[PDB]
Amino acid sequence: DILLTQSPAILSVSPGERVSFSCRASQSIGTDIHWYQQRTNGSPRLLIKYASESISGIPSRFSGSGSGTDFTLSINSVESEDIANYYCQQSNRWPFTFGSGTKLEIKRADAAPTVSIFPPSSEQLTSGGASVVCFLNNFYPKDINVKWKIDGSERQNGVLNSWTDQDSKDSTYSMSSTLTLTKDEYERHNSYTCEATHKTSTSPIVKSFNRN
Amino acid sequence: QVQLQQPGAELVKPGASVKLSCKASGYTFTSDWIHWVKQRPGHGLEWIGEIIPSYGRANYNEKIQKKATLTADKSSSTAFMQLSSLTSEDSAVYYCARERGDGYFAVWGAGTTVTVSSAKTTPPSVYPLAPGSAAQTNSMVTLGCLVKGYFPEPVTVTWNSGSLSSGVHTFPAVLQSDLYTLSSSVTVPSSSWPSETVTCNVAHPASSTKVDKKIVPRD
Amino acid sequence: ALHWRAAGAATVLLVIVLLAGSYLAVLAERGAPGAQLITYPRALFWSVETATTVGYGDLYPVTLWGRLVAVVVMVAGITSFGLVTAALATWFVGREQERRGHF
Ligand SMILES: CCCCCCCCCO
Ligand SMILES: [K+]
Ligand SMILES: [K+]
Ligand SMILES: [K+]
Ligand SMILES: [K+]
Ligand SMILES: [K+]
Repeated sequence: DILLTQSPAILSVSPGERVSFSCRASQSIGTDIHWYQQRTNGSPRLLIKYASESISGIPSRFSGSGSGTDFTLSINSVESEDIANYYCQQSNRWPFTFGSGTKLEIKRADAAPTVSIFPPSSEQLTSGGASVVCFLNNFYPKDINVKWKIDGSERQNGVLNSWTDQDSKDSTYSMSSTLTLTKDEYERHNSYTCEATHKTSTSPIVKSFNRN
Repeated sequence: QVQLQQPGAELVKPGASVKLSCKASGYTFTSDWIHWVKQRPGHGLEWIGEIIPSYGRANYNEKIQKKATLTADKSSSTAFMQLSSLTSEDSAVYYCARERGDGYFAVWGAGTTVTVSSAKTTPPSVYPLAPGSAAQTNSMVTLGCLVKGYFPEPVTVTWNSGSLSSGVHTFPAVLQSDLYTLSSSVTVPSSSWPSETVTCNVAHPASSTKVDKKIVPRD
Repeated sequence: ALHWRAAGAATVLLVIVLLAGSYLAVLAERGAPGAQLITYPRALFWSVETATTVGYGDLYPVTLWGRLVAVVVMVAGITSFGLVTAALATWFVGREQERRGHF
């Protein structure tokens, strides 16, 4: 069949800069290429049909070009809502095939993480369990480290992390560290602290709560 | 007015089967083709097969193994895909798309998250995440919502039924002991709380459940 | 008028063949790897250049039923053109023996 190669896999670009994705076919397919957009946890969305023709509802920001075996999707002045996965699809020959895909990431200004620590709720404590949640929201770049300390002593067992993709509202990243413990283990300790070391601060930003 | 409506999620035992659906509203021409696209987590789009409901003929992807069987019901405007003999390799998100017979996929469905595992269905547990009573507030106060112990994916979370759309982070779930754990954060002005009411809406389609939780400040 | 019945029916038949042939071609070509006659808009133009026997070669079926549909489109366009041409000739002949004084 017809294989569609998309380059590059990941595309970094500064805000307000014209960007260009590349879709290339194994053989000549004229102009029967179509572009789709897929955001985080979303369904694909048609942006461009037949190489260059536009779609109602899609901004004039998006434009396509190319013919034969080389196709290009361009974005004049990339903004935060453009952060998604872009796919190309051919309809020249049976069967229809898709491209491997290209992820778009925006190189914005560095942002410090907003740390937030949350004590275990009463609805959870009344079931023999407790989870201290530590949120790290809206930081750039994505590289960040988390550190837990119980009564000064560093704790590692029972910590699960979860990173998001580049948020398409402000081109930032987020992280959630969750220390899960039993009710008995949570009672025989006092101070729980959550530390965060980031590129924008030589000093680790911390947050602490006291169950008293 | 979702043109293509699909169920939220489906849980299938290894080796069993399931019948996915795709109810179609909007204009239904005799030249319509219904396509099914498979997408694995962290992977791209894969074409499974197509079907024309007005005639009932279906084509499939020869490069892969035939796990699907496409049918349609013109009286109810609903296409069906029969995924049989499922393994862990068949766990993905299956979309349905409508093509006007002109090559491109004009409208997509929301996708159905099919999970193939031996584990059982467990409803989620929603816990409030209010900041400590000795914590400082700027011009913004971040509130949270804890969703743990559910199976399988996914879960949908909204704040104030969607009115609090901006400033929401829903972190990807973590799997542990055949159970998922998810946290969601919302950023509201410090004057907007606890003055205005803030509630997280957690819906688990696999267990057909949906609950709310008012974020009340800690006593 | 028998010659206008045959020409009038053939042209109606041709329009039915052109539309159904465009539809049936796509239905028969999809599922065959390499086929390019797989979308209705360009299949509609293919049926015209087939019935008129132009046949650029930009579009053509590769399957059995796609080729069977092509044969029907070929024959329909040719016979319709043969009947209309015949109907015109008799119309002119009858018109020519009139104007003189023959009825
Ligand atoms: C008249 C159109 C019928 C097309 C059926 C094609 C079936 C091909 C099976 O390999
Ligand atoms: K000719
Ligand atoms: K020719
Ligand atoms: K030719
Ligand atoms: K040629
Ligand atoms: K040629």
